[PDB]
Amino acid sequence: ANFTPSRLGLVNNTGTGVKDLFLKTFAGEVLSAFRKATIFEDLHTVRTISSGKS
Amino acid sequence: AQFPIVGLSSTSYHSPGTQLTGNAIKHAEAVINIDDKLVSNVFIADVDEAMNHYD
Amino acid sequence: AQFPIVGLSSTSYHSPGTQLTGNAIKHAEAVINIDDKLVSNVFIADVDEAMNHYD
Repeated sequence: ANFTPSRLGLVNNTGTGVKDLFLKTFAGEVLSAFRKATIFEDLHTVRTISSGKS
Repeated sequence: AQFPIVGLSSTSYHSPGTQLTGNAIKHAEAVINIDDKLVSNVFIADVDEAMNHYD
Repeated sequence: AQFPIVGLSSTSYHSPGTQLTGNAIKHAEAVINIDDKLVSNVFIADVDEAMNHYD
């Protein structure tokens, strides 16, 4: 032994919880989500008109 | 470390005459804690090292 | 002859405030003795070789 560290995290040096006064960090990457497969964009013809209802 | 998680979307048909309020998007997180320190150790005497015939 | 053998290892999590001691590693050996002498002998007479019709 011959050593009594304060653990730098205990409050009032009573009980457990040596990690009560610590905070988490930001790793630096956002995960987000995947992108589905869109196959029907092609396989059919796309036209365009300037005016009219149909 | 903390890893934020995102990813939402939604579309609808808008009827003219009303005000668009938007959509609700919320996030989540992942955290990874750091454990204690692993140790591997061994003590070898001196008389044994002197007597022995190989390293 | 003697062929020594070795190899042991361990790992642990350390409790703060204490002193590391070590993990005991012990060895062994395999010895190989030497047999006696092996022989294979023969004797040939002279008259037999003189009367024979082949070598």
